[PDB]
Amino acid sequence: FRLFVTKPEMFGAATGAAPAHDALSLIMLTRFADWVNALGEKASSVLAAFEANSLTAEQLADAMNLDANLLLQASIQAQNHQHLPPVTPENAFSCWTSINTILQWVNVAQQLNVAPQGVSALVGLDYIQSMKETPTYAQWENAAGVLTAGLNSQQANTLHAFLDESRSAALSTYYIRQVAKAAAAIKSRDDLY
Amino acid sequence: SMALSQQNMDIELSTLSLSNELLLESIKTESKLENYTKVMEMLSTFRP
Amino acid sequence: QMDVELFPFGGENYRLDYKFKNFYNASYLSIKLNDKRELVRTEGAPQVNIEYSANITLNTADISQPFEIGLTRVLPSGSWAYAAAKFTVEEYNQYSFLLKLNKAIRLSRATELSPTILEGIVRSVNLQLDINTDVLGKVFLTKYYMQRYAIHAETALILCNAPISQRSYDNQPSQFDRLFNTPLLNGQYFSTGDEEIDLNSGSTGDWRKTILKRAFNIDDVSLFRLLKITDHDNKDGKIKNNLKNLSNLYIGKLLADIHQLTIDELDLLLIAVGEGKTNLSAISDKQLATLIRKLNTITSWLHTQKWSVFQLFIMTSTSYNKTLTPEIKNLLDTVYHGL
Repeated sequence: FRLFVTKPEMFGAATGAAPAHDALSLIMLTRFADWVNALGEKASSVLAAFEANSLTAEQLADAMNLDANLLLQASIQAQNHQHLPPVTPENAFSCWTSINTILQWVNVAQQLNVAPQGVSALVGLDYIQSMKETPTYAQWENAAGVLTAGLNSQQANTLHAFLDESRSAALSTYYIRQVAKAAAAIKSRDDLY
Repeated sequence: SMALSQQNMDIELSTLSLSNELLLESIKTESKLENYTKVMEMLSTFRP
Repeated sequence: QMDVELFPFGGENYRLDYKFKNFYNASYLSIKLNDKRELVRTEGAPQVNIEYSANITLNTADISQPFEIGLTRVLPSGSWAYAAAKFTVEEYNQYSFLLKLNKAIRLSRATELSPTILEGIVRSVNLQLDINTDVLGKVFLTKYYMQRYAIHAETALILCNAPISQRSYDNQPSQFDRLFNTPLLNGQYFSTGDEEIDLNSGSTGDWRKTILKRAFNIDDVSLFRLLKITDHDNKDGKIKNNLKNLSNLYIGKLLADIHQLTIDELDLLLIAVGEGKTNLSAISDKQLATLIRKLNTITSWLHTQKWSVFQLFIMTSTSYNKTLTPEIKNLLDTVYHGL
């Protein structure tokens, strides 16, 4: 709370700006205090390295009981994507907004049971962002496999049951329009059966 | 062409997967495509 | 895709029966031995579910090793369907066969292991199919690991440092195929070749890396961590596609699973044990069994203490954080003014 008064930029405020007791600033102080309390007994070592500019991905992952390569890859994908405010290697673990941004790459990756670059492959399939370079069918096929590999055995059975029902609506309608001979007057899917 | 084997009599599989297999064979033969994944490529693009 | 059959009827005379399940309009068929000696060339497109026969010759240089008979249906285009089977032949006189059959029946009846499981134990110990004292030691550990960790025989084979079996039996697919090929990822079959798989943490690799993640139920980051447990000497994150490296990765994942650990909790625990620099790639049978007892002793101990591996690693780690905290700064100010 000394650091938030004296150095508000380290908590995401603008440069040389007086701090706010705004409701958007009260919610980040609570999310900062929940973040410190989750660190547990290693919270003093993180905050002392956060008050200096010495906090690294390997150090914060030790306190979070995460893999060090997880926060390294989450920091890499945060710096490569267009965040507002941006995540620079200078402030990747110096600003709280950049730390909060990098951890959202972790939480989305843990939710989907993928790596952070699997999430990066997923946000690269954005439609209007890739109107410049259109993703091929292979890039969708690779991104589908990465997400499929993170499923357990019950969700995989729910997956392939839904895909077969989805393909059958497609393959029947394609067969009737394009493949079926005209001598068989096949109009509907009941006529195809 | 189907083999009258003990496995074709015993083991159970989805009726829908056997129906999707039959549609994919005919579409591969009609469109003259290599495998099933090229069939899924053209259905990703096919508008009419 | 295929059913390949090999029948001896003399010295170096073999009948090769084969049958295709899937149709390809092929220009010709080419059966080759170890992709080096073309056994049979047939100039038509072979029909499905027709059992075609062929008489081939196999000299003792090929009989001596596990050899591979590959069947190639070449399309009118450059494309070509391919499938292969790996044959292991061995010969006995009638006395030594019945004596080895005696050992197999007496052991499988006493242990309730399958004969396919027992062959996996014997081939893991020595090259010849001989049951000795070192075989029976792995038979004990196989039965012990099923009781202790509630796993199957073929899973306990992996913990007794045997490779993943590519042999299907009892109308089940093989341990290889249930791990890697159920279902086929995008209609692609995963085989053990020599192809490299880049297991780096930010790789976004091929479909073969996706096969490893679906098999082992881990992401890219835990798969790279599983690699360094397997081998600490990998400078790059690249391994070849052979069965030895796939088994060594599956040893490390099983050690995490049977103790209810993640890969990250496994690496901290192997450091905490003292096995932090011993890699599972080149490990003995005795050292692997010793490493499992060390993991079994400590994991069971952590449940009675009601501790985490994370709590254990704090008390055990020799790597210390070099960051001046207010707690240490109070220690420095008190000892300064006190002394």
